[PDB]
Amino acid sequence: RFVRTVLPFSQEFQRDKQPNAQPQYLHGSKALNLAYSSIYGSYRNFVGPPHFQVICRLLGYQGIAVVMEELLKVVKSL
Amino acid sequence: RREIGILTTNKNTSRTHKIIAPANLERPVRYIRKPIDYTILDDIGHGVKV
Repeated sequence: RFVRTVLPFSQEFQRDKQPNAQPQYLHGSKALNLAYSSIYGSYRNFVGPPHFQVICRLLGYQGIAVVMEELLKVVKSL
Repeated sequence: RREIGILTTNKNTSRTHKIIAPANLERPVRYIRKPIDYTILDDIGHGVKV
């Protein structure tokens, strides 16, 4: 598993937090939104096999290829 | 598949048996008494005869 570094090395950058839409456009209701955000709260404190599993599906062969190719370029540059 | 194919190579992994006995098992040799013979090295190097 991967975890976040210590405070002085934590490179923060401002995120444009999205305006909240109506519950029907998310999980369905306020109760369900709260329930599901709690469910997925567990996954925010690390990066591991479940995250990698999801990344794999959502990117497919083409997404993985381009990410690998680009990571190689980051490494070449560094 | 073509795009990911660029980043691939063959994995050289194969399957075999835990133990493979030799094609021919070593033949058991019977013990035969023979006297001390001092001539068995005469043909090795510059030998000398009795």
